[PDB]
Amino acid sequence: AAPAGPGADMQQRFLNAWRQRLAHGRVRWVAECQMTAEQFMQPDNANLA
Amino acid sequence: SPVALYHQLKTGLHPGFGFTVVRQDRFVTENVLFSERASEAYFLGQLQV
Repeated sequence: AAPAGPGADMQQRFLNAWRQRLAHGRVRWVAECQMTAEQFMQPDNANLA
Repeated sequence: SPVALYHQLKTGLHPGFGFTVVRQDRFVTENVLFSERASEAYFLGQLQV
């Protein structure tokens, strides 16, 4: 995002702006919970490809 | 639970109880065959068109 307005309220912009598509799904990284070769296996990693 | 345990195996934590694996196998073997003489009748017969 390009910045908008002062920095003083910039959270309450982005708090309410991503109030919707944040509890939607997950981010691309989940692999901090994933052990190694759980990435190498065909399930549990749609981001393998 | 079916979900509460599901974190614990996928991340790699032992939930205080264990398992026993059971599998099935199949092979291809070879055989010899022994019988005494005259161990069976084996009649022989007529042909039908």
